[PDB]
Amino acid sequence: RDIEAENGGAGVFNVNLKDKYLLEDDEWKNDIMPEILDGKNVYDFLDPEIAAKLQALEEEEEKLENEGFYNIYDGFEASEVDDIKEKAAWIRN
Amino acid sequence: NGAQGTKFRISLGLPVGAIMNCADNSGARNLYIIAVKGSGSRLNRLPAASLGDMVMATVKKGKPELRKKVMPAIVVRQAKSWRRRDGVFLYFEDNAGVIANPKGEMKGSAITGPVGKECADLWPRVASNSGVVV
Amino acid sequence: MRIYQCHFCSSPCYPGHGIMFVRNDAKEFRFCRSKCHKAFKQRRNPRKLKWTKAFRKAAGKELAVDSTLTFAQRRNVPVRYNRELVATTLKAMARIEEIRQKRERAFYKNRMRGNKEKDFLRDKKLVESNPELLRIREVEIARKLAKE
Amino acid sequence: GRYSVKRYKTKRRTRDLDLIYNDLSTKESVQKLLNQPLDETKPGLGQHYCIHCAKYMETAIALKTHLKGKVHKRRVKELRGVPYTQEVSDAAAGYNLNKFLNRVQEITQSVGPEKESNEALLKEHLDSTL
Amino acid sequence: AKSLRASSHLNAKSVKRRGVFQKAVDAREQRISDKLKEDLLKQKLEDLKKWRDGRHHTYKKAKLMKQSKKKTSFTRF
Amino acid sequence: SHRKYEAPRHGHLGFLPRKRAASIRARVKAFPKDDRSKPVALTSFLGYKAGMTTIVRDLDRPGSKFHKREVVEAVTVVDTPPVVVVGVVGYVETPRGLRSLTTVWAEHLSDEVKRRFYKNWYKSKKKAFTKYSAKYAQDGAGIERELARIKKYASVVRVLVHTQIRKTPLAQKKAHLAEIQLNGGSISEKVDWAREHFEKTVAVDSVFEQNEMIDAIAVTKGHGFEGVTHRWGTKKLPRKTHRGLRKVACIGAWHPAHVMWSVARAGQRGYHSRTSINHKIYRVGKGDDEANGATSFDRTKKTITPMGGFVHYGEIKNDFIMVKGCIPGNRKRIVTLRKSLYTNTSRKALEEVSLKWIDTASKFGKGRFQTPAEKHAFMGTLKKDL
RNA sequence: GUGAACAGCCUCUAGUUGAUAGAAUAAUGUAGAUAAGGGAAGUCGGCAAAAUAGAUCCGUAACUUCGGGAUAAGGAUUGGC
RNA sequence: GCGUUGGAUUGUUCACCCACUAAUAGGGAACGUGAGCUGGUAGACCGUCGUGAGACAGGUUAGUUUUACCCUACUGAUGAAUGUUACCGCAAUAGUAAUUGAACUUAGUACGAGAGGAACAGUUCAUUCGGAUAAUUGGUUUUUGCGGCUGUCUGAUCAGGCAUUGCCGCGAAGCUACCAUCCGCUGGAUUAUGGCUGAACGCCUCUAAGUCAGAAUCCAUGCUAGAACGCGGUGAUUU
RNA sequence: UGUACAACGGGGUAUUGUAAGCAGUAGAGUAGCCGUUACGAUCUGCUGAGAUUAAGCCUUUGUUGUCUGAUUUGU
Ligand SMILES: [Zn+2]
Ligand SMILES: [Zn+2]
Repeated sequence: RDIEAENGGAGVFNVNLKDKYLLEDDEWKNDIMPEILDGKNVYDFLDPEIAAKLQALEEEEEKLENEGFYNIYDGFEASEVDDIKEKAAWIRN
Repeated sequence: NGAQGTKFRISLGLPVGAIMNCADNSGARNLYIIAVKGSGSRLNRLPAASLGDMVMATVKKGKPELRKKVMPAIVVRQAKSWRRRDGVFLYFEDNAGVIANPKGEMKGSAITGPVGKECADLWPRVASNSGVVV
Repeated sequence: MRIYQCHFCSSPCYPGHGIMFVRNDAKEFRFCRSKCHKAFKQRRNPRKLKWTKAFRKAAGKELAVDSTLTFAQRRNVPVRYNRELVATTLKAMARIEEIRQKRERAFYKNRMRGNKEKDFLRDKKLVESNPELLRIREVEIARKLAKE
Repeated sequence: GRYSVKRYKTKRRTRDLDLIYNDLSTKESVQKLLNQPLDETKPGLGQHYCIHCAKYMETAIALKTHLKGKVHKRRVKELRGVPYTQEVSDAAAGYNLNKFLNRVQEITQSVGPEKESNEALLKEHLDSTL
Repeated sequence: AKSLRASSHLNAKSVKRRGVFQKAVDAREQRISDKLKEDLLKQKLEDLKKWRDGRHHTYKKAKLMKQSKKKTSFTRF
Repeated sequence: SHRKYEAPRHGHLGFLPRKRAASIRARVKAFPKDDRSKPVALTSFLGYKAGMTTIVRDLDRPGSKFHKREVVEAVTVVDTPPVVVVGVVGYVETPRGLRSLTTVWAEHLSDEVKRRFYKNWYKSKKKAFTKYSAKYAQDGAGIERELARIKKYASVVRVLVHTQIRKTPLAQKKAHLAEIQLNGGSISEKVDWAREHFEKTVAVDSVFEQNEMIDAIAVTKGHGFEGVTHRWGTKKLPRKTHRGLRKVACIGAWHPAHVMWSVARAGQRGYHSRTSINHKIYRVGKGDDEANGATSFDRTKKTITPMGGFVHYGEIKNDFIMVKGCIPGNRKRIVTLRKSLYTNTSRKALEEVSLKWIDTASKFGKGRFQTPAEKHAFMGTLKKDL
């Protein structure tokens, strides 16, 4: 009430909803949390244990990269195949 | 007066001569009659309002003890396309009605179905009698 | 601010976009546009319409289950706001999107392999079908090369 | 245009198959709606109420002719599978996958055959009384 | 109600203006002048990367003489 | 007789005559009053209107019911590339009005302003300011004499500037020219400022900044010959009335002998010159720095220009001003931004607006994606890719 | 050919392609059509418009000159293979 | 200066009834013969009268005037001639617009036995009106854009034609809605009234000479047009 | 006679809703042949495919072509 009286009256005084909050570090009082990134929302991806699940994800991806995951017909050599292809394209046109 | 807060603007859906639903078990089924409080005065224009707006009404269907009797109360659902000042347009399944005294206090004691966010914020006893907001 | 998903198209519904409908069960149905809204009104089945994501995921198009798709869980129990944790999440999201996009491209490759064999067999049947046009092709090529 | 505008108004809005699924799920829900005490306002005075097609008929024979029809079979063939909730709509987009999959396996294990047996009891009850 | 041109409301506004609003209005002027001067200095830095006696006399005397022959002059008769 | 039922007028008699404006570029009819205590400052700026868009804001408005709550709002975007100074005018006081007694131009000028002076540019020899450039010889006796004339007399000083239409995607090739007043003090210092500023540019950051209430003066979107009902707002007669129903039936019972200037007839609707005041700037964005459309809350690198560009306009490759709401004029026009003519005693002109998000979706339809990367990621790989 | 049908819609034979033309697409009109939510608050007056409409089945009140009322009313359906 | 409503009632209304509202004030420019648009002669029936034809103390019902293309006024739109052409401007004159209610706080204070219960200053939003606008929502579809449906015709498939835009669904762009959004001010002189000094009239007196405040009023700032016979400054001036 | 102008095309954006053609055994059953073949609304796959995309959308290192006709004006 009196801090209001000091700064400015009821309809002018902008209270900081912060300054009451309880944190590990106090120097970060005037920070902001990002809400939206490219398409996603931060609140959905934000867990305390995300770096470990990301480590597991990277382990899995590196296993697949070593595996065969990211990787002519007999009778016709290659130019025969191209000849057949161009003849068929000509026929359709 | 009776309401807590300012005259805020949300689109109009309910002109005079509109029968809307009551789902509480005070006894009524329907609400019709004329009047809207805080309505303007313009030639040829209908009194029509919402925003948890208070209106005069009669029971067209219900118990005879409260038929034939004019009464005030408040819109809680509209079914027109209203805009929230926080993003999206809202609209309900239907119109809904329900009953009170001029101070905003209800004749009934509980509400069925959803009630509008701004209607409950404007009328306290609706928020106490409502179990379902939005 | 939030980014909701259309009840029909499973598409993002940004602020100031779309319409919301509030059923009597106190349940919200928000749509990306009047197309999906009107389909809902007409009581169409989005699992039968080919331009949704539900049809795709149910049919076996672009994949439904993966480790990449578990991170966007909704969270009803919050945390103390560590900005270090925020910064880690910001990089994590970008990395996860690359990984998911690569796996999606791989799924599409797995689906669309076996098409060039079919196309080649089509062309083989056609050319072995229709030789009488190949004579017109031969004579016209010869005429042109003798012309030039 | 006029057909869609004047059929699918929110005034003339019907009862959202999700809820019909949740109603045909359990015993007490189906028995309540089969009992349905005498209401002066309802078309059939309560009784003769189809739950799949959430509709009050006048009489038992009007129920018979409704059940011997493609309008009933449309709904029963629509209501066999899962009901397409927002859970499905967001799991498609990559959002609350595990909730959707738990719901799916829950229906596949528990709720599915529950509702199927309830429907079969409903059908032989109606065919026996009618 | 009290109109826009009501003396009391205008006096209240007059009392408010000299205070919290004119300070905010005057700070912006100093800020924008400080920006205006730098937008000159940067242009200079980029540059350093490399009677009225002619015709007014005749035209005016001719106009005055046309005016004095046609008698179409405002001051002269 | 006494009409039996009072009702307000239909239309405003101050916005008359409802005729076509005499110029596409509306003319500024009043600049703020000068205070000779304060630094030298431009009173106005020029810009080109480029569509509209939508933003979300975090509102610290005490007393309101969105205090500490989020609010979606429309905004207008004006392409405001830097403005070039080319001249000075001095306006002496008289007991008839204000009179211009001399105008001084710069040494070198651009093909744009020369095109403005010309009307068939592709045939001319382009001989516009040759003798003036010659008058800019060794000492510039004439130039200095007229400048000293302006310092001595003339009372108030305006500056002739032009735009850099070359920078916009607009297909016009011809710049606009405008007098913009200098509102600092010391006429000598005004003239010195202009003398030093010839052939040099003034950006919009050097005339405006955030949280400022500005006025837009423009011309409003001609629709053509229109009738009573849509041009004044009258009722419609019920149906199949005689000689039609989209008009005023009559004047009543009583008998005049003339038709008045007050009885709401047909004619031109639009292309009127309008002055709409008190629009709050939300962003002064710059082309040099990408991520204009991004925000402290978003951190999603993108410029304000939506996917597929604006409609009937291109991309914003230049400095821009974002204001809230609806200004007069349509896209691809010339608007003048003036600053407010009076100190505003509303807290609206004090609140430091903070944005959370800007909509960069397509306006060529129902836009669902802010970026083509988002579109790519959602749609997934197509047939054409691989 | 559809269909109960010399109805309405398309076509074969035979006949015609005649009625001052061209360019734009302002208002007001003439002839039509659609419209959120509310649904007769309009107006002297529901004028006009809308809605209903074919065929199969169920079912059908008062009154009655016993012949009717009656397609009373009110309800379930209609494709393709 | 600004506003002064929505409806019920035709066995009728030279009016009344209940509601909303800040309020629901009265009148004129027609009715000082007769003048927008809309309700309130010919045929027929009942009643009174009449020998009768018919009339009426009545009552009921049905029942074709059709400008403006002329002058003026009004609204918008061009335009000759004042060395030519072009650009930037001034502002005489004319018009002018904003309005009302509620809410926080002041304060459960002043005031009051109690019951009850204000206001200035500081703030927020809405009603009526006006002017713009199209980011979003909704509407609109000859984009005849996409798809589908009935009947028929082109031998079937494909691709199409016809059904006075054939019908159904979605439908961008454009237009558009307090059905969407935005915006809408500040100086001087005054009325009533309250006063200062002060005679008339050896007291006294707001007044007689002088003089301070003061109303949504007046005049201006601001907004709109710009005198086509009002004006200025400025650029080029013909192989 | 130029980062000139236009007609085409390319890219992006948006609207619609998965083209023509070919194949399968997925297909209520019916016939023939000693389980198998023919018919078969429809379903599945190549296929968010195919079509349209300025006429008052954005963009363009492409191809092709075009750029001195008429009249009038003096302080
Ligand atoms: Zn959708
Ligand atoms: Zn059913």
